[PDB]
Amino acid sequence: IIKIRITLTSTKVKQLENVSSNIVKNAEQHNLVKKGPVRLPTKVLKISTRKTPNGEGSKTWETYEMRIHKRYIDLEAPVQIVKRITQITIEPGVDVEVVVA
Amino acid sequence: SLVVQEQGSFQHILRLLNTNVDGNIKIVYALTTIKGVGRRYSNLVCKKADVDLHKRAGELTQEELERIVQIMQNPTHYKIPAWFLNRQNDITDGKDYHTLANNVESKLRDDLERLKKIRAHRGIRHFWGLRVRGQHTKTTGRRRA
Amino acid sequence: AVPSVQTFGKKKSATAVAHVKAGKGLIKVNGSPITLVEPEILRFKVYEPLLLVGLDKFSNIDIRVRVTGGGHVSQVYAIRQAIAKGLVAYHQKYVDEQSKNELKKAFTSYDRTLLIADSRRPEPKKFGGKGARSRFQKSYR
Amino acid sequence: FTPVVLATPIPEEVQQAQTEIKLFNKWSFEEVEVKDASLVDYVQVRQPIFVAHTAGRYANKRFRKAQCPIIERLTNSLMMNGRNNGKKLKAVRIIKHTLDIINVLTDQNPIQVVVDAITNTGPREDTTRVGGGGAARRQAVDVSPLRRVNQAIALLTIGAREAAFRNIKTIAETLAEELINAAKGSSTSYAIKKKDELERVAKSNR
Amino acid sequence: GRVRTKTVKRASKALIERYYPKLTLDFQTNKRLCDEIATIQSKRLRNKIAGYTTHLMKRIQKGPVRG
Amino acid sequence: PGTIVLYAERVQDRGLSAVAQAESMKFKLLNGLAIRRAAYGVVRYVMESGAKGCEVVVSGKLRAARAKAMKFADGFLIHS
Amino acid sequence: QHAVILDQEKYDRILKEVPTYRYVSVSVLVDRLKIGGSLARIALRHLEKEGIIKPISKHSKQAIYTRAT
Amino acid sequence: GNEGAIRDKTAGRRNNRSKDVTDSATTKKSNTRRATDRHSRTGKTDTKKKVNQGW
Amino acid sequence: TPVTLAKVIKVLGRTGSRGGVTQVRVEFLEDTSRTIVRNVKGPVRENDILVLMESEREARRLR
Amino acid sequence: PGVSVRDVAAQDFINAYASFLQRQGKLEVPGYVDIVKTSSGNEMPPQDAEGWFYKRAASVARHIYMRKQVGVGKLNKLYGGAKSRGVRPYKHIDASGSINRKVLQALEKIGIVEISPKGGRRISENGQRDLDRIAAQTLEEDE
RNA sequence: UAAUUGCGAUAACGAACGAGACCUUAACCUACUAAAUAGUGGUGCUAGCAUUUGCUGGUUAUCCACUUCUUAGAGGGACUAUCGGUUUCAAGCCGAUGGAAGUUUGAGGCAAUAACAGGUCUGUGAUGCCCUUAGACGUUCUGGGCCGCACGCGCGCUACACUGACGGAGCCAGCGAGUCUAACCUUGGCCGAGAGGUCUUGGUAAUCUUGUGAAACUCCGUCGUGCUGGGGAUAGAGCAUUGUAAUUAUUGCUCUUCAACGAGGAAUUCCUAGUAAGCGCAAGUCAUCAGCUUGCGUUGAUUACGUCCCUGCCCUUUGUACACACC
Ligand SMILES: [Zn+2]
Repeated sequence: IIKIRITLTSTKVKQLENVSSNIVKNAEQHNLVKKGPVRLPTKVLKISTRKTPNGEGSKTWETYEMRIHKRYIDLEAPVQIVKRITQITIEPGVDVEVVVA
Repeated sequence: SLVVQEQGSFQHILRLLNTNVDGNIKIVYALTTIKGVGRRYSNLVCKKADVDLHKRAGELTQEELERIVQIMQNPTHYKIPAWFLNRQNDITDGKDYHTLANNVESKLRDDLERLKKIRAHRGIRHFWGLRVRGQHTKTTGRRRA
Repeated sequence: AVPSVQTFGKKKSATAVAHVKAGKGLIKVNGSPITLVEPEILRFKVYEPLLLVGLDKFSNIDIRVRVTGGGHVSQVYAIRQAIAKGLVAYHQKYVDEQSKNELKKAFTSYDRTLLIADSRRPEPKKFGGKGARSRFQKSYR
Repeated sequence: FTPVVLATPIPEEVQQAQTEIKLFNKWSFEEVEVKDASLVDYVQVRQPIFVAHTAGRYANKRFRKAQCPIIERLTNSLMMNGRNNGKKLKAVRIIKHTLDIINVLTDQNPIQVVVDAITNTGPREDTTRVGGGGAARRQAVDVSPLRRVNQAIALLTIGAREAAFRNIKTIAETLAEELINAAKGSSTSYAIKKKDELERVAKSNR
Repeated sequence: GRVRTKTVKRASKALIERYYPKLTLDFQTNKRLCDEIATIQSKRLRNKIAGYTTHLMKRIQKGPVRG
Repeated sequence: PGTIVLYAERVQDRGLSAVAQAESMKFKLLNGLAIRRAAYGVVRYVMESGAKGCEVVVSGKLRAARAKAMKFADGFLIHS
Repeated sequence: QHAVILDQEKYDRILKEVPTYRYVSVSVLVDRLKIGGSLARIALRHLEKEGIIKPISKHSKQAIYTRAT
Repeated sequence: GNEGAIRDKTAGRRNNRSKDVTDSATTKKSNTRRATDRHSRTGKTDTKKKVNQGW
Repeated sequence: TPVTLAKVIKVLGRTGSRGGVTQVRVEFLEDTSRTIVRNVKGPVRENDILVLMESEREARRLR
Repeated sequence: PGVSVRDVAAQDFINAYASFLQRQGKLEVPGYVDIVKTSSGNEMPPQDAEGWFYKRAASVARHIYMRKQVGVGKLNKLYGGAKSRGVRPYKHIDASGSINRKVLQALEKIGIVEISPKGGRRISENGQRDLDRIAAQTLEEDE
């Protein structure tokens, strides 16, 4: 019966949301405390650069944005139940890291 | 409360170290009007020579004026730090000086002449009269007169 | 016990959280009495809901305000909005509707909106100029 | 007067004065009437104000600036030139000082002297431009009351500025003496000199 | 300014033409009706449809339209 | 070794793939088909395979020194 | 150029032009009699220490004073 | 080099200011190849069958 | 001096080559039926009181 | 009926506590109190030479009371100013770390501040006690 | 109408692209879900003053409860809403009231037919052809230059001061960024006027730097209209950091030197509300160097809700011997 932390992050919002729904779902048929997920502020990777490949024309700029979304859920679970969750729940793009402490 | 009731010994423009010192301005800025010496060293000289900071140049008469002048000619003996003077580790002696009213121009021209005689690029630039610090003369420096 | 309520006030970036409870009747900002806020000219501006309402309505409440963000004018406006909202929320939840409605009448009669945040927000800056609408000077020659 | 003393002090001076009447700092916003017609509904003195610092939206629609009370307009016209484009807390301090100098120069109400100054320096007949092939002739034209009030305030503050750029006299003293002369037009105020040259050139060009 | 476009005008005229008895004179009810009897894909567009529908219904109950 | 594994797929709806169309026209132009010929081949192939709009903008110099760009459009294309 | 040191003729003047006008300030003193500012401020401090003038308000930029009654 | 540079009587800001200024400093431009750009400069006229046999 | 207090009824239109001189319909607060056109420099609504020193100009479009 | 430094005004308290610390005087100021400019962002040394360090001491004491734990870097950031870099625009440069650390350790050898865990210095029981007593005498200074 | 935006008139009737719609963001939510990586209240222990119960604190897990304030998933909310007036009585516009919001709700992203002999061969192992290809026009090492100065032009920064400068005191943001098979952001302590240096500490980051305790700003003092304590340009000496290397000052700090400018001619730029303007901060290139640019926040106004007078662009009607299209 080990108390672990499970942090997920991605750039794809709805894929991340259904991953989190799957995690809270399976925790809730096998209840541990309740542990609803907590929402970090979204990190906006801004990259600003020139439109023009050369240095001619009207000086116009661009701002590309990456959005990083990150959530965490705590689980207090045996070993086989931890392994079943962290190996069954898997989707592309969403990087999930599981830590013991 | 600092009204001064003195009548006769207030004096007009006075003399200290080959300079016309204004007699109706504050003592720190009259020392600033003395050449070779600026505001912060003037204030330190007044505070340290125990001269009354609050008032102009009419009193702060002779005996503190010679205390003032001796503290300028030999700052180093009385706990003025070495970094507070204008010239240190000088040229051929290494002991720390402060140049005053005429010695400042005499000795700035002297070390300019020193580097001119060592035939430095700084010397050639000063001889030509162009900008001796690294500066762009392409666009500025017009109308030297 | 402790019949308390929590309200807020929002200027451009200042948030002021005001805790209003039923006690002896004191009024305080950031652990200090409000007669000690330092713009020293907007002392009347923090006095505004006090002197609109009346001291007897303030004579039985303790309001404590915690203050974050924004410049000093943003602080004083967030305080004023937060304590006016605290008065109207306490009077809504504990006392009579004519009392709160007459106070709303006074507030909207004198109002610099007094209870609702200014929707004015700083628009983002565009390229080609150092301001939101101003652009760099051109020469043509 | 029924003061209520709390743990926090809330001093009795502001207690009594601003519980009894919504003043200025300490100045009555009643008993003030616009001495002349043609300027009512625009010079807003019917609603009292404690301090001219208000976050009021005035430039959205047509004439919410005409709805705005006049003392804030005096501050926001004192706000000009690039040295102090921004410092209206300080401008409010200046305006309070001007009102005090008004009180010491004359016992009457400082908002009333402001009203009298605007009334006596609103320019009654301006002159507009016409194409007019040749010398580009101009033609006289009367002025809407809000433009009257606006140009009046502009003349007040520009006269104070030009008379107090490089002088020992402060902005508060200069604006106060300009306000006194504009209340009693004595052919000394910059605002009424500008008004008089406007009427003279318009009467000549009509 | 606030000129309504061909999309909202065309949809509002078709809806008012074929659904006159069920429509009401209020915006809230009418926009719920538009939600149910139209498979519209945009929320702000839905509100615009309902607003022009309500205005045209006001004009219908006041008098005849030439449209 | 063993931490990455490749896999393959036929691409369902192979007709409505823009990179596939560009690759096919690279192939036909390398074969030496006429520009007009082959480009109409792709536009009609896309429209028959079942898209809602298609366009090709072959652009460059072909036989003259001057370079033009003739646009073969068929179907319905949003642009904003 | 002005006079910044009270030579007692400016002193017994300012003692007899306290009642001549109403509005006392630094610039008012400077224009009414030629005193170089700082001495006028010292005179204001002396006169508020013992007031034949009363304060309407004090400010580090400007001080507004009226006669005693 | 060094001694010649310091002993050259020609060099100096004062001598440069003594000399006058030419008009090429205040001339503006010669934009001939932007004034005439529609007209072909290669001279290679594009011909009908090249266009047809190509595009 | 014959100062005249006027009262606008309707606005006629924004004449002026640059487009600032508004034409309005002034009554003169003494006779309901005595009215005339006026050219005004500033911005104008209904129900405001203007002032005239010459009430006999009767002007028209400015070029 | 309840006294705190929050309940007393800033300027009058800071002046009264400066005068109080002048009247005791056990501060052991460093020797270079007249040379310094209190920051590299200044150009003139302080005017009131006889009490500028003690006004600084009163200021630091009030800051330590109002906050949990701050250090010399935070004090330099607070008492820094705008540096006039000539023709270049102004910039925020921190204050004089030497005189800030000297006033911190002067208050420490008085016994007003102490070393707190996780770094920094925090207020002491007797420092807060005498600060509250002076906050009192400033509250009941009314005639 | 912002709009070929829509009414209407009507040999046209229906449509499609562009506009709009759409998306992203800033506004509102006491409504759901939450949260020791965010706060709040209370219960312990403890400090002080008053002790008359209180106020101010601390307290990494002493525990409980909550989500108003922080975050954002699902949603809602505004649609010129209601009324009055005008209009072809329509499209719409003006005002009032309500509401967080009545400027296309503010601001962007993408943006049709097309062209231009517009710019880039110096971004590309994208490139045809040409030139060169070993005394190389390839690559690599050393040094210099790109910064050189009689002068002309363009973008900016500091200023010409008291609506200020100088010294203390008060304290107030937001956008972000930050190190593994290496040397990032640096807290705290200690030395030093300062710049900076040494011991460590924390952070792969809502955890720490950091509440980025920023500047402008407020109060109290000094200065008193003087080329002045405005201004800090030129200029000399020393102390440090970065880097193999600072000389042609890299940059920072200290002292000294104290120029011109007293508001700017002809002209001309930008701008309609959290706007101009003032004021700073972060990121980019970075070992170092920001007077630049991109974003953000603080303080925050005047005047107008029009017109074709000027200047550009569009459409229509006209004229054409032009169609490579007035080059
Ligand atoms: Zn590539």
